[PDB]
Amino acid sequence: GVQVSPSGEKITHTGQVYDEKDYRRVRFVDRQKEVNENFAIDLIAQQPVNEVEHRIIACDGGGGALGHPKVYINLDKETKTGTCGYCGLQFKQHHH
Amino acid sequence: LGLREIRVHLCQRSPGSQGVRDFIVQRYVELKKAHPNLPILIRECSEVQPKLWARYAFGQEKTVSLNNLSADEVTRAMQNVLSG
Amino acid sequence: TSVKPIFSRDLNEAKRRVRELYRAWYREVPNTVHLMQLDITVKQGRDKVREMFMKNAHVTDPRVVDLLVIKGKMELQETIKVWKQRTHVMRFFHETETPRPKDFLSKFYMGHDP
Amino acid sequence: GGALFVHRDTPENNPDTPFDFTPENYKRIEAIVKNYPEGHQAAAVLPVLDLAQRQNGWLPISAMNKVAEVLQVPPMRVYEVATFYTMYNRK
Amino acid sequence: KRPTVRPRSDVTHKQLSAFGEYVAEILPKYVQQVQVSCLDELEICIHPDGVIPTLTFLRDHTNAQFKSLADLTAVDVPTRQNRFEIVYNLLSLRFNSRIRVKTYADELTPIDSIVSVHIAANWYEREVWDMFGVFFFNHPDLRRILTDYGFEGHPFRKDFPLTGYVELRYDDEVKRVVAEPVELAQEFRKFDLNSPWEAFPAYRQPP
Amino acid sequence: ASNLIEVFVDGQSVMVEPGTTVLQACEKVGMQIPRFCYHERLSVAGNCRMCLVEIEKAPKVVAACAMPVMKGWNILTNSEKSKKAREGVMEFLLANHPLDCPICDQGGECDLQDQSMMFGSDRSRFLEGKRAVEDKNIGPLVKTIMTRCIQCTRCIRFASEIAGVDDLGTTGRGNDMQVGTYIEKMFMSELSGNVIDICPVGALTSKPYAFTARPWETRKTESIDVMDAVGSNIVVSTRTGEVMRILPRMHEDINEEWISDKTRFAYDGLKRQRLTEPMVRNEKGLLTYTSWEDALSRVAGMLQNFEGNAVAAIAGGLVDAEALVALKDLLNKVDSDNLCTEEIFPTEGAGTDLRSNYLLNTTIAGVEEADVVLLVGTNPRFEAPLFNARIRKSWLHNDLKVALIGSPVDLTYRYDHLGDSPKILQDIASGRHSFCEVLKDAKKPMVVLGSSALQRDDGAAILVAVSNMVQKIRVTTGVAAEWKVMNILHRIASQVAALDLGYKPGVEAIRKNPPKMLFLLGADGGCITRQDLPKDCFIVYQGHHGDVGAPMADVILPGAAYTEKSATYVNTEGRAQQTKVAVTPPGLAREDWKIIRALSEIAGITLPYDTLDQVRNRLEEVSPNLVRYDDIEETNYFQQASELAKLVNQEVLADPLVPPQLTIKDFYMTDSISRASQTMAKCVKAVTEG
Amino acid sequence: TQLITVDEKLDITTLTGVPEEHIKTRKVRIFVPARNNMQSGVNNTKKWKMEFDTRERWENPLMGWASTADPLSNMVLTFSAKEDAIAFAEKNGWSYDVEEKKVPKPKSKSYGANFSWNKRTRVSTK
Amino acid sequence: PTTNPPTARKFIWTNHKFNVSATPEQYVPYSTTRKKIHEWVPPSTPYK
Ligand code: SF4
Ligand code: SF4
Ligand code: FES
Ligand SMILES: [Zn+2]
Repeated sequence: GVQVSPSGEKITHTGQVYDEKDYRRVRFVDRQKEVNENFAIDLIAQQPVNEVEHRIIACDGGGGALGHPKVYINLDKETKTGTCGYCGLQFKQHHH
Repeated sequence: LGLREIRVHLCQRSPGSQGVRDFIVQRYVELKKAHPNLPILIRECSEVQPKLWARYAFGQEKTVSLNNLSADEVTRAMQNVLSG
Repeated sequence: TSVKPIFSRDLNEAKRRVRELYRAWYREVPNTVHLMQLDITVKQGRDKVREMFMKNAHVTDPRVVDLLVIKGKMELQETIKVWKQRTHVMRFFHETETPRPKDFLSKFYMGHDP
Repeated sequence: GGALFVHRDTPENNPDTPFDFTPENYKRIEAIVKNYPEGHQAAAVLPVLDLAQRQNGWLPISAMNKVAEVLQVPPMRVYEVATFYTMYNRK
Repeated sequence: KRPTVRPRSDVTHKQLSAFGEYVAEILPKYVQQVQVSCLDELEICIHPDGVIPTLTFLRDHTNAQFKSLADLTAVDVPTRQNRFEIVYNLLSLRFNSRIRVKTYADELTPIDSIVSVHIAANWYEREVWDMFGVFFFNHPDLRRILTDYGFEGHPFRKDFPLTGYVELRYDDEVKRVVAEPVELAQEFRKFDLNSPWEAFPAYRQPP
Repeated sequence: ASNLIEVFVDGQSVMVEPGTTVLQACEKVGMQIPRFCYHERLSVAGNCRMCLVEIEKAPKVVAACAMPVMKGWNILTNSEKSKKAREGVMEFLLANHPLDCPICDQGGECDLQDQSMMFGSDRSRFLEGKRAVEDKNIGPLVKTIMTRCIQCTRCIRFASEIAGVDDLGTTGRGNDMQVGTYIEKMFMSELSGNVIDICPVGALTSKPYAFTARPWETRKTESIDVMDAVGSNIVVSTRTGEVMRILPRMHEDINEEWISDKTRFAYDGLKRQRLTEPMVRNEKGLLTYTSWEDALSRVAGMLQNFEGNAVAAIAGGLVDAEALVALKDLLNKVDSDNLCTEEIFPTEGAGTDLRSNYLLNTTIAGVEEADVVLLVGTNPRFEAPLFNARIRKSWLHNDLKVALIGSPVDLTYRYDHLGDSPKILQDIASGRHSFCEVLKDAKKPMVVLGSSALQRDDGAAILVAVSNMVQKIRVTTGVAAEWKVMNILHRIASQVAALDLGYKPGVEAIRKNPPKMLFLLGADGGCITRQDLPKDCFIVYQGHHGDVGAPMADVILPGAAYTEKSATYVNTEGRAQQTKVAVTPPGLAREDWKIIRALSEIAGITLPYDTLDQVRNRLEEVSPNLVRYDDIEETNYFQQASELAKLVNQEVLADPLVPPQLTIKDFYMTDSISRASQTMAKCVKAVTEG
Repeated sequence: TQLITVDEKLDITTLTGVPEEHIKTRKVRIFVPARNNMQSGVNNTKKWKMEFDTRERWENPLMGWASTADPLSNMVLTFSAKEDAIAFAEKNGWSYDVEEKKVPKPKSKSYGANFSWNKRTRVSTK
Repeated sequence: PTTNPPTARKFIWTNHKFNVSATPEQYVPYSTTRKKIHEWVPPSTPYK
């Protein structure tokens, strides 16, 4: 989420914020600091694991030519979950 | 005087520096026995005119060429340096 | 050691040309401080002419000298005619360029530049 | 798949799993090794490994490690063999 | 027949090669290394002492009526001792054919002008002078054409930085536009893009 | 005539030695044949089958990586059959390759991409489903993504033949062949990061450099390494004034294509615990930030009020010859000659008067000519790996026989362990040790001693005993008078330059006559300490990190690092090698010799040189071996040094001389740049855990 | 227009508009770029390069981009030989430190060595 | 959009804003990066 610093400046999803002693905060005087309140990491964490009955699943994202290149994910390690490299969707072998 | 270092420059394969190599092999041993705590540096290089740098106190250096000498001229120059 | 000459077969004729050019500039400076309404005197202009001339005093090849004279005549044309404004003329004086010192130690205090 | 070609430790299949050759298996191993030149004794890997399989019925990681220790071979040179040949039962 | 490759006709190659032999044996005193390309284009390289004779012959001669000077360029190749490769692209309306004549120059090795032949070359030679530093002879008015009125340097030389050495701004103190040494907020990013694998074995340079 | 044979490459003829391969000949005429499995330093393997060419009047195609060249063979590199073979192999390689290029750190520098664009087709007729492989986890340095392995076996052959681990292989067969280990096992050797360099397809990548850049962005600066004293050649990739990684260079004499993990992964320390501003003590005795003028004025005052034998300097290991010579000139102009190092070399005897006594006279490439090698008090593995790698290469190809007087270690190769105590030296010399038989029947032996052995009190005794042994060796075997048997291996970069400059090695003179104004240049090892020096001793510390010497300082002059300056560093052989500037120092940090010249000018002193060429002319004056870059100067005065050193009445202590780096957990953190690296800490935490 | 006796070393500084700074205080580097070990291609190790000394790069406070006061920060020239580059440098008035070309040494290679009766070339990884 | 409406997505805004130049609630640019190089933290104790 958008947490603030001891100076009140908001910490972006990059972990960036100016130190209290930094002079570069005048640019935000009588103005605002533009941040994106929808952190993609928390969002993609809020999504569930898509189970599958096949040991090797593909992921194009969604929409076909509107998603990402089709990659194939192995799901042998039953403790871990396979994560697409383009999107962050997780997949798990249903029958292990 | 205030002598601190003697550093000898010469070549490994060249005539001009032939006097310094003979001098070394024959007398550097005895001379470094006589003066044990005095640096006597030999930094032989390639295609370098041979020289003898004697640097005295308060960073003041001398230089006397040794191109195309014998070992005896070298000995005399070195002892002249030592004595002063 | 054998090459083709541009104009001068020796440095003396190139020096003759250089002197002609110096005369032209020395005679022109007043007319262009009058016309361009420059806020400098006539002595500053001629000192600047002499300085820009000495800037290339070290040359010994007559071809470099001939090309420098050609460039100087080009500039003198651009100036005799008012093709260039007071801006380009006062560019020579560098009234705003903070003068970097030649003291090793100041160059050391400000920056890593040698 | 079923033939994974990887090994993730478990209580049944770990290095501490209790494998060891019998005093008869050791003499059979000595003979086998003797069937090859003196400098080349890393060629008994296959027969010694199938022997261990016969004694134990199957092949746990400790079995391969002990085969290596006996023949003084790297255990990966035995993992490769076991995975490559199908007669070797790793479950 | 193949739809992606480009249809190639040898007839133009032959025509241009024959005309190149013509030019070479009619101007031996100047001609060097005539050559024709896979794409049908004739290139006649010469000694700069031959500029005016060659161009006048190609303009006035009957079997060669190249009387329109399309372009006039230069090419900096710092490797060779004579860097600048001056190029004369020409056109014959009578034969619907083109041709290219090339010379070589240096910082201190000027050549002759052809305004006596093609008046179109006044500004092109002024451009060559302003951009590369090549000086021409017997030019009516040889000055700068494209650069600023007090510009030092010849920017198309490979040794000249893309961004130059100075930079302009307005100073209220003097109330004028002044020139200060360059200083950028974002430095141009040099991308090394050449693939390390030979791409065209027909142009391989033997060691 | 000398067994050469004539062969053609598209008509062009070339004469090649027998055993030469088609690939080497096509190279000898400037043609580079495609490759995915041949690497020029690894056993041949005809796996990728991408090297396929046709031979004139021959039906099928041969593997140019493995087929030796026969007389009169004409090799058609650009014929239809060769092209179609390449296209087929590319179809096959890319059939199961994942669409990962835009998340693959190898993008832009992938051999698969370039070879597909230059030798393969532009289409895919694969209408099936690819495969996938569960990624391994072999440590914190190498990231494994094995859907991208093209099973070239380079990693395996490198681990086995060059590193000596033999823990990587191929599990399974067929299309489901899984390169890697069969069990979870960290592949943490000291030559592990090179598997990244030889994996062409991004399966193996640097975890630090992960995602941080792309090759076209980087600007490549050719420099050298300083963590060791080998002088490994490296390329420093930068991206908008920031070091992105360290990548090796090629030098067949030193570091053919390899570098240690400490060298390529400890660049993360240059981004941490850095001195960016001159500091000085306040009235309370705390370190505060101030200017250059103020600190240099303080130091110049203190220097003005002191003279010889009360001033002293100390170098640390990451120092450059320019700073050393400048500080020496300064101290000399204030009459001091107590210039010392932190590393202990014995001056007993000839000392630094002769380079033969503190160099690797049998240069690194000399291990390839040798027949016997004897290691004394060294673990060259953790102390100078590339040297150990060369010894292993010889042990492999030239059947080299190694021996070691020291504590038993692995070395990645097998060796004859004689003993531990240094009394084995007298027994090897006087002719009573078993090894004497080998030694007598040998033709080209070379002994190599470790500075580590010279740190203990008996360094001079070990040295004189080794001299005796070497002399008797030369006498018995019958060496050719151009073969150098006695060598010394250093683990500290600046040492050889300091000794060539006249520095008196070791800090003994300081302890003897302690100073009142100590200079502390790069020294962060902790040899001296205020408990050993007068009270109120003015200490000024130069450097680039704040590890050890800065906390104990009264002034701090922030210097530059090796990626931040141009500098001459000399290696164990005497090969002067120059660093180049990839980045500028941070904040108000500066070149060291620059700092010292400004210090002098502020004082009444003034050194003559205002530039770097002048400093290097001074170097030429003092020692002209420091300017002959990339060159090694022969030195042939060992006989005299031995005659001289046969006259010291010291004996060894019989204590078993053991090296300080006994395992790899004692290898990743040895200097400040390494101790300030989070990556080397990750490495230690991986190795100690398991 | 016959020939002329110059008899001196070439000097082009005065015709290039290059400031005294970037002629006196510049050290050129002449070298053959080293092969990138991430790749086995050897086609960029053929032509000689000319590269200038690196100078400061400071973050821009506004965005955080890299700034310079060095026009020649990205100057790269390509030559076919070493003498050509040295001549260009001398001509333009620069100081240069040359670096010889590094060619790999020819290497004996045999696929049988991997299979030996008595040597250590015998590999265990086929 | 009253007949063919857009697709619903969480992250999409529910209140459109106009051009907010020369106001507060405008855009000011800044570095989204953290510090690259870290300085040495001097100790709080003196050498005595
Ligand atoms: S992991 Fe890389 S180096 Fe190893 S076999 Fe696969 S492609 Fe080759
Ligand atoms: S290894 Fe090469 S081809 Fe494969 S994903 Fe990476 S960049 Fe693309
Ligand atoms: S290069 Fe020959 S099979 Fe790989
Ligand atoms: Zn996806």
